[PDB]
Amino acid sequence: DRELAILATAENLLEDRPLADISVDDLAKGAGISRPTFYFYFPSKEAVLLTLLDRVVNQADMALQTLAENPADTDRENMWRTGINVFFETFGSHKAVTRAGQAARATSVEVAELWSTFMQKWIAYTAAVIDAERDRGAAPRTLPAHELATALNLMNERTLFASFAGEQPSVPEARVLDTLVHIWVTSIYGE
Amino acid sequence: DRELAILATAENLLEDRPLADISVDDLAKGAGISRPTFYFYFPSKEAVLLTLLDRVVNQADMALQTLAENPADTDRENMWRTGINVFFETFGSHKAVTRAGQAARATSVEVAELWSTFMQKWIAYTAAVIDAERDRGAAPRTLPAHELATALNLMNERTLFASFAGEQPSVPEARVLDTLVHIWVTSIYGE
Ligand SMILES: CC(C)Cc1nc(-c2ccc(C(=O)NCCC(F)(F)F)cc2)cs1
Ligand SMILES: CC(C)Cc1nc(-c2ccc(C(=O)NCCC(F)(F)F)cc2)cs1
Repeated sequence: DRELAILATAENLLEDRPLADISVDDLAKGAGISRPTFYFYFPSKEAVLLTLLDRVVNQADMALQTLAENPADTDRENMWRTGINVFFETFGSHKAVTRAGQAARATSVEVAELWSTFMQKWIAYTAAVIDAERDRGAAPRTLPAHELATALNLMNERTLFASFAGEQPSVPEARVLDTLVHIWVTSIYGE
Repeated sequence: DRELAILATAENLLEDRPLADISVDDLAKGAGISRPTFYFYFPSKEAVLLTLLDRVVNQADMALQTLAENPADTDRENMWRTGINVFFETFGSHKAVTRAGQAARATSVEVAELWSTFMQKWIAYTAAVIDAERDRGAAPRTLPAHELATALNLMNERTLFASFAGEQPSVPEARVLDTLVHIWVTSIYGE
């Protein structure tokens, strides 16, 4: 309620500057409440970013769970594309939260642990699907599936987020999905 | 001389704690000089880390230039392995400088610009070799070479450095070279 207003204010302000330049007073004003009233909702501006990141991470996670439960009727290249696309659209639709949440991994144990927990979950699901593809005879038994899954997930983390931030260097945002799908499909199905 | 002693002290202290916990006084003592004498060599402890990172980055760069000028007589999988191995051995032999240098990208424009300049150089060289492989008919014309090169370089950055830091998640350090070579070779030569 007022919680949603604080979160919306923070996501808005993060589009024009870093969390280090946003004061508890800034978040209070945008939500139509006082500073002490802010502390009834959150202990710190750091907790507000942790909550925004938690919401975006869980949105991606539930979108991937939806795809897992509702297999698309398409070839294996388009199957992998739908999965990568969850992360491209979810994080790419919340660039300021993505940028600030990644930066906070350096200074917040809670943000680092959240990121680590979900990356472990997404890697495990990737490996399980590679294993299923090997079990059905579509993919060759090359690298250990979990190691391959880990490197492909870390590739997507660095490459998506560099593209969203317009880093130099980066893959243009309009090319990054096709780029990652190519590398996933060749490395999963290639002898 | 005393410069080399300051650099060695800093690389030593970075193995047990972050630069934020190392004082100009710490570096001065280990080099056998006073604090004001330290400032004759470097303006800041941040400049000392910038110099250590510059040395390691240039070591990798010159090792890659050496391989480029002295082609190994081996198959294309071993050719790509020798190149990735430059980064695995160079950065993997200087883990504390790697970890601290990557962390400083967030707060030092000079460190960010150094990292960006060399990543651009290594990506450009990767693309030129993929192009040569396509020109000779060994690799298929799939993705734009520069986009493929960028994603493979960013994969190696995130995956090598997570492995060196023992992040969760990470590829074990003893598996990371084979993991990356597989992904490079399948994505470069795969239809
Ligand atoms: C859904 C099925 C049909 C296809 C599948 N897709 C995935 C999948 C998992 C993780 C990521 C990813 O991009 N990780 C990195 C996330 C990031 F936020 F770090 F980028 C991409 C794809 C697993 S099984
Ligand atoms: C030498 C020939 C025979 C094979 C070749 N190898 C490369 C090559 C370039 C960059 C990286 C890399 O790992 N970048 C990322 C660097 C990092 F420090 F970020 F990890 C790996 C391989 C280019 S042509």
